[PDB]
Amino acid sequence: QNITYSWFVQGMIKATTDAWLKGWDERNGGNLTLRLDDADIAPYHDNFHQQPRYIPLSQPMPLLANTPFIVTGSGKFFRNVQWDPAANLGIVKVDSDGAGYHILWGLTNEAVPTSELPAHFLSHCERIKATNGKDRVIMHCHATNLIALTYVLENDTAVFTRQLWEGSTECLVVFPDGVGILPWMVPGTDAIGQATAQEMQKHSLVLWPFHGVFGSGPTLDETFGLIDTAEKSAQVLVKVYSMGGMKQTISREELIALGKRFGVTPLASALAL
Amino acid sequence: MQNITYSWFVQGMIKATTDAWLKGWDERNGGNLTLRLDDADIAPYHDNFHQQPRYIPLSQPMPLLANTPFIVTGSGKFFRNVQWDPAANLGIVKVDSDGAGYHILWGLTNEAVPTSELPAHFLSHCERIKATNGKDRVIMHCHATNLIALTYVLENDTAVFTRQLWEGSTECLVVFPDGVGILPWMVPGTDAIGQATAQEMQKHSLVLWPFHGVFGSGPTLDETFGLIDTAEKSAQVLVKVYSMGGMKQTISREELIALGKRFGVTPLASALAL
Amino acid sequence: MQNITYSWFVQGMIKATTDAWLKGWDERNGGNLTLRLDDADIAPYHDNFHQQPRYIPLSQPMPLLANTPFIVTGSGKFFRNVQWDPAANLGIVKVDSDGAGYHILWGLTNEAVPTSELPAHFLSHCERIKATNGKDRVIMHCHATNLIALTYVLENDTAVFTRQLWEGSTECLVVFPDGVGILPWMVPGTDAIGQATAQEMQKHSLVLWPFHGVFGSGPTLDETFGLIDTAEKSAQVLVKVYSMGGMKQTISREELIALGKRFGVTPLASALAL
Amino acid sequence: MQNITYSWFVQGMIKATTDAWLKGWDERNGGNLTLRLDDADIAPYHDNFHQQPRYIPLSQPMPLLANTPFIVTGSGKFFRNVQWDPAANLGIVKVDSDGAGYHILWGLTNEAVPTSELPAHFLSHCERIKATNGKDRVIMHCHATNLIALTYVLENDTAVFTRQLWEGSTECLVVFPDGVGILPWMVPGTDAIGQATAQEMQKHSLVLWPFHGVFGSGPTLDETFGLIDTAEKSAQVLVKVYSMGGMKQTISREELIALGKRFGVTPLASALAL
Amino acid sequence: QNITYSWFVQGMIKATTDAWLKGWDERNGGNLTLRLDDADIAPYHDNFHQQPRYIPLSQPMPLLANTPFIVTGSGKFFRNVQWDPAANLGIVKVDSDGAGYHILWGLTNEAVPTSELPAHFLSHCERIKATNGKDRVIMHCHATNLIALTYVLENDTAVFTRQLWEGSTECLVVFPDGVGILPWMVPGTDAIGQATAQEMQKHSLVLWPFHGVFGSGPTLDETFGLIDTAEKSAQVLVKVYSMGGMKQTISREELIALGKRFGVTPLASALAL
Amino acid sequence: MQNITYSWFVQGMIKATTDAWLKGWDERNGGNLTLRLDDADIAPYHDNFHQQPRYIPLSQPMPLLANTPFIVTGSGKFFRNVQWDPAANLGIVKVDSDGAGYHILWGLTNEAVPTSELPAHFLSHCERIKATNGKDRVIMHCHATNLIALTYVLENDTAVFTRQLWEGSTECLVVFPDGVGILPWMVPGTDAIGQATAQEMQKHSLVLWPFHGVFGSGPTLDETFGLIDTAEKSAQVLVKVYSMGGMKQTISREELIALGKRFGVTPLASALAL
Amino acid sequence: MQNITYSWFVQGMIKATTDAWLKGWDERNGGNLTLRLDDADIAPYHDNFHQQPRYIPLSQPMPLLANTPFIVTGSGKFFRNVQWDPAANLGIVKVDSDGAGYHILWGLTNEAVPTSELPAHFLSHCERIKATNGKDRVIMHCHATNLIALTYVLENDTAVFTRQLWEGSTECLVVFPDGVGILPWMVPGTDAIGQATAQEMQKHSLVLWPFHGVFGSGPTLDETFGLIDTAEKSAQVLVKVYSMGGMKQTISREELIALGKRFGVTPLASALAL
Ligand SMILES: [Zn+2]
Ligand SMILES: [Zn+2]
Ligand SMILES: [Zn+2]
Ligand SMILES: [Zn+2]
Ligand SMILES: [Zn+2]
Ligand SMILES: [Zn+2]
Ligand SMILES: [Zn+2]
Repeated sequence: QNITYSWFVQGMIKATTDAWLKGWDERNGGNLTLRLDDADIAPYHDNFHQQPRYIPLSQPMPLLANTPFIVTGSGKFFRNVQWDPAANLGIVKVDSDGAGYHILWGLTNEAVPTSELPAHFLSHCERIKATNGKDRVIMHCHATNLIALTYVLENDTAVFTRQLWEGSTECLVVFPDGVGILPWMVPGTDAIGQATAQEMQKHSLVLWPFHGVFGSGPTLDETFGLIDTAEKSAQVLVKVYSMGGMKQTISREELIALGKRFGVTPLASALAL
Repeated sequence: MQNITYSWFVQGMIKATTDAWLKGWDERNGGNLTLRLDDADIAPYHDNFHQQPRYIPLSQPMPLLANTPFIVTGSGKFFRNVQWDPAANLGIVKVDSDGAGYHILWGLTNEAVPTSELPAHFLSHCERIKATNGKDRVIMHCHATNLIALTYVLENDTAVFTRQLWEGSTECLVVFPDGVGILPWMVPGTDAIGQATAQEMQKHSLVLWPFHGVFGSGPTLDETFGLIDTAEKSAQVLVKVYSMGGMKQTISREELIALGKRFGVTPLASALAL
Repeated sequence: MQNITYSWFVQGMIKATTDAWLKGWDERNGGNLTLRLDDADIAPYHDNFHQQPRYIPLSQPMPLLANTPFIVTGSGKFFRNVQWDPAANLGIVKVDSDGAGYHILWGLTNEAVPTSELPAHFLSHCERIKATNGKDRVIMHCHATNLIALTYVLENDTAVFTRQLWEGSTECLVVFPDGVGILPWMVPGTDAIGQATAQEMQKHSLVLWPFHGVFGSGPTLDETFGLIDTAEKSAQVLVKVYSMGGMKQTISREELIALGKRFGVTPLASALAL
Repeated sequence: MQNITYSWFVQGMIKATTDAWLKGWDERNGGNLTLRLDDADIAPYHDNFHQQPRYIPLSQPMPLLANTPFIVTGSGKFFRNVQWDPAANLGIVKVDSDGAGYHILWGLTNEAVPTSELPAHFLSHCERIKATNGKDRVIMHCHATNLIALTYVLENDTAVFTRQLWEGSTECLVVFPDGVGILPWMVPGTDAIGQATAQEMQKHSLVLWPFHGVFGSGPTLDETFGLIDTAEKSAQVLVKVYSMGGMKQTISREELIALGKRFGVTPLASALAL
Repeated sequence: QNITYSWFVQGMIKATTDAWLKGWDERNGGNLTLRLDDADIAPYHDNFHQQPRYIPLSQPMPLLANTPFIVTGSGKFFRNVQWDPAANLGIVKVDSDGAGYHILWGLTNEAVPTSELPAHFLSHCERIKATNGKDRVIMHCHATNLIALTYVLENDTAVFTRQLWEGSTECLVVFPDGVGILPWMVPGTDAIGQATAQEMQKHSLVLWPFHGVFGSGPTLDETFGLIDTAEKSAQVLVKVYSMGGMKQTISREELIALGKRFGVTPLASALAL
Repeated sequence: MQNITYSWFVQGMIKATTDAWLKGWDERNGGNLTLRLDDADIAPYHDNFHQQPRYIPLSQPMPLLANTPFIVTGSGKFFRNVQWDPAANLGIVKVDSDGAGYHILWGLTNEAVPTSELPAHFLSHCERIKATNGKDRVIMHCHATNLIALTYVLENDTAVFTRQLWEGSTECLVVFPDGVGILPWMVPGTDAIGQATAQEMQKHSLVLWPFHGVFGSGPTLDETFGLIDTAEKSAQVLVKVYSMGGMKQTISREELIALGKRFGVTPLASALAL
Repeated sequence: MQNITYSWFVQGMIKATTDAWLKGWDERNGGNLTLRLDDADIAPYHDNFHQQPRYIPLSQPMPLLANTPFIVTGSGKFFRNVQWDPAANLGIVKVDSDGAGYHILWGLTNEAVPTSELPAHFLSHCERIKATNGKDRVIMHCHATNLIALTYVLENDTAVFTRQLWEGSTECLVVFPDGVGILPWMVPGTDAIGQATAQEMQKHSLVLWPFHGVFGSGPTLDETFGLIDTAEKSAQVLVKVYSMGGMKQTISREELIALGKRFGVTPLASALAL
């Protein structure tokens, strides 16, 4: 027994580690939280801290009551997770009345969860309701090209979504619900956590202008691939725009044709363009 | 008997897909790869085959591939995961006696099935077999980043595109004198794109799917990979060049022709005409 | 006793220099890194030390650093080889009682010496110790690709450059609110450049050397690395943005202020006027 | 005695070709590398050579090479595979007593041969031996992505190209003061290009092949590699800069001259006129 | 990438760790070696040491040429493997002519492979030939009861084997080839490595009087279970003998009946009893 | 919908098997466990069922269990591995409309099948159902160490054995007044032992297999586990006692009878007679 | 700075005491453990120390241990709780300049004190430092179950007991060739027992206290723990063997000699006569 080999800890190491390599998380940039089941961490009750530190939650979140999550630490470097999981990751369990959580394991050296926790938890609640409990991952990282594009594209859900679909055939099917865009906002605040969550209701992908992206999915790999796909399209777009813009592209009709062949319903406002 | 995951072809598949992921050509479940094998290759591993092989109707009869085994990437599988769990992302399939379908002999575990571009692959294999008299054995599809970008700026035309790519790196003309075919954008994973791609495979070993990716054929894994990598390298150069305002000079026609002669290769005419 | 190569500082030096290399910031013998340690750190490895530590006189006295040990990268050594042979590219040195020089206690084998820049480093370590009440312990120089590029494109003025870098990534303002100092181009390795850099270190933890690279200071290897990585990340974003025709929108002057407040950090005033 | 695979030179060849691969400079069979050894190096492994070393008549004799052994990359070999199988992609060859040919003492298995360029290499080694009093021992060719791109945008003229590259990174002037030679595009593999490259090697340690790649000479593997990496790093910076609208500022003429003086190196003068 | 999460390193941590808990490996007692394929360690060539230490092999073993193994270290405590794999485990590769091996990874702090390496490698060769390459694991541990029994039972392959089969119905089928017994022998010597190997030819389980047991199997879990089964029978026997011996037991006829039902051919000398 | 591995019964199975491994009652693939479920239990998880459920002929018709689902341990599976990979060591099976066989709805992945003691389990379930009017739902087999040892020293006789076990711990009489049945040694995994065990299940909820293990039935996982654990605890006491030379005193008949009356339970007569 | 609870010594103390508990060697407040550290070890945690370290006079002066720091288990503390709250059951103490006492620098909270046996410990640390030229740094006392049992059965004579323990596990002779000392039963906690134990420590690294427990010395926590664990393992084997009627065969007197030779270790002479 050594929780560090559990599926979820290994999963967190792989996600963060890959994100590092993709160059989406310099310094302490980015954060990741995964909703677990008591059953996942039950085998390790003796691997936890016997003196659980408690931390009041920024605001009541009863829907996540008695729920455990494994999270990245605040000020922690994705690049270091793999070398010292316990020091950069932590397993937390929200009390019986969503008022706060206890740090069951990790987040050693008086470390604490990521500063975007409010944003994460709020998005989780909304994604739970929207996906009937399916989605279990919330991921934030500074996808280089997605970031760049927010300085050139009109920050509008529909047009941005439309550009991203055109940037890679695959995109319309991976995220038919398009991607939401918020106006720039001071980070780590509850004000921004709610805005993000508000958007998670309609999209599984949210962009933070001049900052990064937020993604939700059922598993680590599905979420990672979600972002990687959007970011891949963005990387293509950046090149294309650098070469002077599109000569031709995927047509509206074609996108609709694509949506049909895969039994998926594309965001309407994006198809209008 | 050595487990089949230590076979040369399984390791080959892990290597190609993994290198492709590293190159950044296969995000999410993007890209797929299929390799035609012989009975002798998988014959030693009968003992690793599933005991109730799954059978899957084939899109259309392909008698030319009857009783032919292939190792293939799975549907919705991530190239990035092939190394960790081969059996879960790769599968060895065998086309029945009348090219009507195939059995999944090994892998593609947990209800997984072959790639959704299978029709396109098998179709292209048949042509590449007829076109290379059995020499070709690999069909590879991946989202080569620059090649993709270029399809939004260059005239989607075989000749033009082929020409630019030759200019983008001296060896391109020798690695792919047959030039590269370009199809109009097409809803993917269908037979429609399968047929079209195959039609093009008759004339070229390299085919581009606008706003999507590239398709490559070759005798071996490394050759096929190198084929794409060369086209994609040229594309990477071109992208930079176009971003800097375009070519000030380049390889001339006389030179491309001089290049073709020295390596005893016959360059696609329409491409040289430009 | 656990060999010194497993110490947290030798491992830290390998990780920093290696990551820097993987990032493309240290071609050939480009870049160097020095970390100030404490006796309690190397004391445990008296067994791995050189029986007869080579001593090298410091051109100019560094008494304020008397008795202080540092682990440093060597001269002409390739960051890419640090991991290959730590002792051969790294060395632990200890400044004597009156800062007249230092003894090479460990590593720096086969007659190797610290970076020819130990002076600029030591000079900066001083100003940084003063500026942070002993907090900063690392001085890092590397050829951050994009930061370098931007120096050919942006006004080499601490304020303007600083504001661009803050706009290029929300986090920047909070990680380096005192902005980044920019020196005019200068012949590398000269006392002139060591003095200029140190002058800037009194004010900024990040200094740029036009058409050359960046200089960073921090309390720990990861902090200093992350400092540079953040500035370089913002630079990478900016380079793309400028390549696409410039910013359509960005972080407002106001908003940066709102940001500085939210993280109770005070932003370099000039970068917020212009 | 220890297997030759763990030799300093075999390991060096793996690391150079592998790093080159990882840099994206050697797609397919692009690039090649040769290193001149001393008998003393290979001596310890006399028992690792083939009992009946295959001899191979050299195109034209080269008495200055007579008896000198080299470890070289193979023909049609993929740099990316050196890692997995050195013996199959590398070979140690020894030139006879009158430099009329050589014997493949080790490696180059499965009937593989040296790069179909040993002659361009060997010819250049000769000039470099005379130009450096026997110091340079390596000739490296690779498809440096950005250097290649720049040849489609800059005037393919030694002086101007050399000047752009010096401006692209402060240490360039110091690392290659003799500048870089630029040949007009030419059919690779011919002897004309072998000749032309060699004539350029007398003046420069760095030569560019428009729309193809670069050629480098140096004393050690890491040096030669760092030579190219530095030129290529400068090119990478330049490509970004040009993509953002050209230089606002840069290193001045006086400054380069100042830089040269300080490092006791004499900058190629034509590159300072213009 | 971090070899410590590979299947085999995790496997070595689990085997040693379980052995610890079973109480079969105090101090540095016990050792474990697993034969790998280049393909298993190929993904990690950059996780290895760039300055491979070499160690002449006690004697020529060409059959294991170019073969990599992950092994426990000499003087290492099974109980510590899980907490510091690299320091207690090492991946070694035997040269092209079975003369020695290079320490590719782990065995940090100038540590080296287990002192029973000769015994292991020799047994491996014999198990390779006897199982047509199947078996890949050689495990040595101080199984408490198996050890005790060697002070009370006649140290004879047949009688010992027969007692162990009677001690648990399951035994005859798990190890029909019975278990070999060597006379006591000075340990860590080549003299004892050959004797063990000589026995591995006929049995997959070998006992070292007043010392421990040696087991071979195709996988970590199959080998571990092999020993655990023998040791379980031994634990039953010890209790039974402590209560005065067997009143009744499994008959010869019954053992033969058992051998038939499972399509296995029981060691003849053991069935004679 | 919550994955089926988080269902109460799957977690229950992980808990029982894991606790059993810890208790040292299930080495190698020793032991097996089966739990009868209702349609409502697995009804919510239809979406986790395999899409081509495997069907397996049943040893003999068991109409009494028609359309009845069970979660079971796999054949040759190690209790110790259930926690790590439930689906690979556990399986949910459903007996078809005429008790002729079952479908593996979920789990028992990778060609795995139910335990080899299945016949015995189902047979015992049918009797325990008839004997407890549907109350019992669990059948558990494990190699309880002491119980096993005792079968080599005590007269293999229901009454005697039952008596000793009651004396071995006061609560035994109340936990299992029906006493424990003992079968003669029998080749395992057959129907022969399946039938015999079932015959005994009619009279007892606890059955011993000389030189092998124990079989237990109960309404729930915990109760069934506690049943065995109590018998095995008594056995553990007895073993110690016998090792110390036997009982000096013990619970008298009058006392056992007094015990039975207080807890309104009727003790197996033959056992009290002794 | 990384909190001191993560230091290698605090973690070591948790692991030792905890394993000891899991083994059943430390019921209630049974057992204690002390480890001699060096300044370089705790120096880094001056931040976690008590601002006003409690000082406690040592009954008798321990000048030879002046200025020496030790991490120790507390008085009345339960080994089972060490992990639960290190600071509450462990403490780091430092002996003053003239060994007149020590200051409790860290831990030992809520008015807790070192084990009432710090004296016996300190006394033994001295003799062991003398005996091993500063090598031994750990003194461990625990109630090893089987070792305790054997003291009621074997002759309490260093030689006889030592020989039994060597016979009980091949490794024993090499791990403790100087044998184990046996004292007559003695009231615990008395200076008499501290002096007797120390007397024995001069000769053996392992000492037994009839009807009580064992005392061990070693260079590291793992070495000392493994020392005891080995002796206790041999004891466990012996207990079983004696319970089955005694040895039928064993390691011959001769063979033990052959063993001592093979590991170039010299076995306690008396244990080999008898
Ligand atoms: Zn962020
Ligand atoms: Zn595709
Ligand atoms: Zn520099
Ligand atoms: Zn070339
Ligand atoms: Zn042993
Ligand atoms: Zn059984
Ligand atoms: Zn005590």
